[PDB]
Amino acid sequence: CLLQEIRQQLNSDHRDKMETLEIDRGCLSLNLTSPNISLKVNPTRIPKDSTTL
Amino acid sequence: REMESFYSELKWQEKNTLEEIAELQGDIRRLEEDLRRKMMNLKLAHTRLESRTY
Repeated sequence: CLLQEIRQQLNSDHRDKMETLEIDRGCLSLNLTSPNISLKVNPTRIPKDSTTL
Repeated sequence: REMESFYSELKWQEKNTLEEIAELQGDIRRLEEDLRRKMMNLKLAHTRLESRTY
């Protein structure tokens, strides 16, 4: 039972890191002359999460 | 003699002023295009931040 619970938490953490890698690779792939760039509303804000390193 | 000397000098100054006006227009348009390029870099930074906030 304990091993089942630990594997559930590790599955959630793995999903979070895969989605993170994907968004960061998209943000790297953006460059100049790209059709998705625009001026964004409040880009310097800090969201409610605000985890530190 | 005095009148024609002054006339020649005034046309020489006309020539030099016209050349300066032309080259200053060229520098004005180069400055104006670099404004819009810096605006493009600003848009890129804003969308990188709001991309990472998801």
